[PDB]
Amino acid sequence: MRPALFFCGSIRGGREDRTLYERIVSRLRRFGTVLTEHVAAAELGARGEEAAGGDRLIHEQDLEWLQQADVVVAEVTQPSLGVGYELGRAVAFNKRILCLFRPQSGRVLSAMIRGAADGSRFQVWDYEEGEVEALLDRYFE
Amino acid sequence: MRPALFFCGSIRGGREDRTLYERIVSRLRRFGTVLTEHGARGEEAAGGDRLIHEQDLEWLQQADVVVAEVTQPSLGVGYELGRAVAFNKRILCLFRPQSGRVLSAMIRGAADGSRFQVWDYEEGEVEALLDRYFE
Ligand SMILES: [Cl-]
Ligand SMILES: [Cl-]
Ligand SMILES: [Cl-]
Repeated sequence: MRPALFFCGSIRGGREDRTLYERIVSRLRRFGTVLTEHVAAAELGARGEEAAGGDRLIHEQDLEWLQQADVVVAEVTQPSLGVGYELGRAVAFNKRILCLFRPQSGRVLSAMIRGAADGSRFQVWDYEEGEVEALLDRYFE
Repeated sequence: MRPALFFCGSIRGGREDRTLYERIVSRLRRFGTVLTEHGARGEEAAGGDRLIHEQDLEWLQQADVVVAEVTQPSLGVGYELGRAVAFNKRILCLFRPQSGRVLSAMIRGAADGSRFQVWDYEEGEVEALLDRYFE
C-alpha cells in the first residue's frame, strides 16, 4: 500500500548538519518505506580508493532501490556527483522526484537540476532548515 | 569516421582547473569533435534553465563518448552521467586523487571497464592517458 521512498544527500551535507538527514528520513517514515545507502556511501567514500568493491555493491544496491522507489527524495544543497547520478538514473526510470534545496546556504542550484524540474513529476522545493517536516507533510498529503 | 565527444566537468577555481579543462578539451579535439565546446548565459535569458538542460541533453544524445572530469563534486555532471548511462553511451570519467577529494562511491561503483571506465590520473599525464583510451 505505502509507496517506496529513496533518499540520498551529499556526504558533505550530512556531516555539516547531522540532524537534518535524520529528520528528513524520520519524517519520510510517516509516509513510506525509506531506502537509502547514505551511511554506507559516507563510510566507503572516506576509505577512498581501497573500497572499490564496496563501491560496486553500493552502486548495484542503490540502483535496485531506485528501481523499487516510487518517489526519489534528494537533498541537493551541497554539490554531489552521486546524488546527481541517482537523479539522472531516476529521470530515465521515470520516477517521481522531490529535490530539497536550502537557498540560505548561499549556493545556487545547478541549472541542470532546475532545468529538469517541471513542477509536477520533478519538483524542487526550496526550504529553510526549520520547516522541512511541514514541507514533506505538504508534499505527501 | 570522427566521433562526437561530450566533455563536461565542474570548473570551480582559478587557472589550474581552467587550464586542465582546456588541456583535456584540446587533447579530445585530436580524436573527434567536442560538442560541448562549440558572466551569465544567453541560454537562460533565451529559455531559462529548461533550455540549458535541453541543450546539454541534445549534445549528450548526439555524443559517441561522454568524458567527465569528476574531481570536483557536481550535481550537473552527475546528472549527465546518469542520463548518459541510460542512453548506453561510452563513458570515461577522470579523477585526480591528489585533489584530496574522495570520489562518490556511486561513481566509482558504476565502472564496468567497458562502457563505463573511471581512470585516476595526475595532472601531468592526462594527455598520454587520453591517447591510451582513444588509440
Ligand atoms: Cl528559504
Ligand atoms: Cl552542483
Ligand atoms: Cl573502469
